[PDB]
Amino acid sequence: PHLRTFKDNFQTCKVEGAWPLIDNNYLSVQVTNVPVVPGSSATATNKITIIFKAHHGCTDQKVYQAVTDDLPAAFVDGTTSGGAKSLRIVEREHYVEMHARYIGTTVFVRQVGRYLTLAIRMPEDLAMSYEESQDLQLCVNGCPLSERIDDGQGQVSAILG
Amino acid sequence: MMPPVGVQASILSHDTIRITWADNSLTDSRYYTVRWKTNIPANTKYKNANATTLSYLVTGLKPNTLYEFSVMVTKGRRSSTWSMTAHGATFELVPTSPPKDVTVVSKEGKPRTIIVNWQPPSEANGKITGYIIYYSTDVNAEIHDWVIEPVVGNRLTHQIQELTLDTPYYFKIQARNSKGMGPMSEAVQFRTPGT
Amino acid sequence: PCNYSYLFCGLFGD
Ligand SMILES: *[C@@H]1O[C@H](CO)[C@@H](O)[C@H](O)[C@H]1NC(C)=O
Repeated sequence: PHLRTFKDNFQTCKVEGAWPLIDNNYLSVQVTNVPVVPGSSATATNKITIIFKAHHGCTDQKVYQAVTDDLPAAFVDGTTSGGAKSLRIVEREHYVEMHARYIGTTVFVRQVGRYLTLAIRMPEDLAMSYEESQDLQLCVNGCPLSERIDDGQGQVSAILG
Repeated sequence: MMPPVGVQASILSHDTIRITWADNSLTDSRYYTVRWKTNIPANTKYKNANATTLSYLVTGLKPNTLYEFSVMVTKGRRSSTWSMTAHGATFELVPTSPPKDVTVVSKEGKPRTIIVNWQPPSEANGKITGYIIYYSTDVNAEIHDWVIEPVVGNRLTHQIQELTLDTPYYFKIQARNSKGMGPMSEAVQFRTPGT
Repeated sequence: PCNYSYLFCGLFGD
């Protein structure tokens, strides 16, 4: 799919299968991407997983999972909040919002056609709060170069007109 | 008609909850209708059951799931509204399905390193406390002869180092929760870059 | 109590 990173870059990745969008001390955002057509390197999201890592005093661990045709307004355990008002799910419709007040984080999930669309708003200090090992996070440093869609000649002719 | 009161849910197992209620109005040919629902999957309607007793055994429920419960009374033409809802969450069950979407890629500039990315099992049946990654150059080796790599349950990515170059490697993940280990994924073959 | 410059991320179909 198309990616807009926390660092403001825009890119188009193949990234077939499971890939971490966010992998930090607070949150995990994992996506599954499928080729839009068998031939193509154009892929789209059919699964979103979000792990709201346990935060002592605020929430217990909560897992949200959306898949094409199934966008619930609750966590995997049929729960709608944290173990008080620190973490909450809101349905708006086909269109869901997670409000992680305890971490200033908001996750927006929408089904657009046969595929999923995701957007995360997160504070800079928390989004950059991960260990050196957690270096694959598409929201932070994009997808690896090998996964990026390069036209070059075509994009260059497009910009040149 | 007065709606039933004192609706309570007693968790008996990973798929059974006993619902009990009191009737303030009370032998007669009246009957109770119990309704239940969860918020998983999206847009599920209410399941129902009739009970001639002040209790009902709700079975076939999903493990580790918060269910909604309310009952109404019907005596001929006369029928009450639904009671104030009671909630009940089924206990954990061992994971009954493998981690999903197991993908393996080469790490950029680090050929002896791979990255394993996966998704939680569809049937986690509880809070996932860990994953176990198994790897081998022989897909037919007995499982105890595979490399065992336990990993936390709240991360869906893990980097494996020190692999041999130009070599086919087989990978399989397994989920773990308070109740135990679930099944393993089908092995995913990845061939490390040559040089 | 529990209550915490924002960063934005998006992923949208090809
Ligand atoms: C309960 O009983 C009424 C009357 O016999 C019937 O219409 C209704 O479908 C029953 N519900 C269930 C779930 O058995």
